[PDB]
Amino acid sequence: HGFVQNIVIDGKNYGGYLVNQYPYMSNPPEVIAWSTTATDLGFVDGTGYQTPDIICHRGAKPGALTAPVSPGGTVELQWTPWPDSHHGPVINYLAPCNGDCSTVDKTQLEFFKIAESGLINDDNPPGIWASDNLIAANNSWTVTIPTTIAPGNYVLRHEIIALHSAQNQDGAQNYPQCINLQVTGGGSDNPAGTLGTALYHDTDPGILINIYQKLSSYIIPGPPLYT
Ligand SMILES: *[C@@H]1O[C@H](CO)[C@@H](O)[C@H](O)[C@H]1NC(C)=O
Ligand SMILES: [Cu+2]
Repeated sequence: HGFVQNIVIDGKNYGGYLVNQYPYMSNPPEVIAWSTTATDLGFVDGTGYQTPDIICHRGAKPGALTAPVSPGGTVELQWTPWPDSHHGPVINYLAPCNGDCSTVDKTQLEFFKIAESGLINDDNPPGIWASDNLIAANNSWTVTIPTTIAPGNYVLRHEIIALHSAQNQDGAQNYPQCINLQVTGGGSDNPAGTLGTALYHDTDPGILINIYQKLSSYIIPGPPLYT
């Protein structure tokens, strides 16, 4: 359980969607982060993978603001303290807005995977995962925006999937957090994109899985990494 509290880009903080404050406020502030109704700081499980909730989390609506990123620049997402128990991958996707991200229909967004990190080491099951790298980095994740994609406005869909309950059907916990970016530079790729509702299925091999046993491999869920 947790959420993104802050985003660091080009030497300043863009405050996150503080899901334990702003939903209680009813004239809340404009941010680059999408609003959600996930006030339990919880997740979308496999029962919601083919619902709109999977795209940018429960009840999500676009952020009003968009942050510019330098070419091949970094976006650092800072989480609330991530529990060690919530082992799993950290996955990052972009979807083009083809216009102002604040007015996009989230149900039409077509994501391409720009980064993935999974099972890092399994010397002591359940092992050390991307989520443990995030904890070791004091609960932050650095995303590098590719230089090879067409610049424009994009949604960054940044996600932890916790697998501590994933041996049961619909036990995997997805924590997607979306922010609006203005990608800059000289690139031209328009990568093949996947609808939010086709990212994950509740029987995927990296989703329905017992992490407590020795694992020989881990198949990071979602569509193929773009390079
Ligand atoms: C996180 O930062 C705090 C001090 O701000 C430190 O006490 C903690 O040990 C840090 N680093 C890691 C790897 O957890
Ligand atoms: Cu939790």
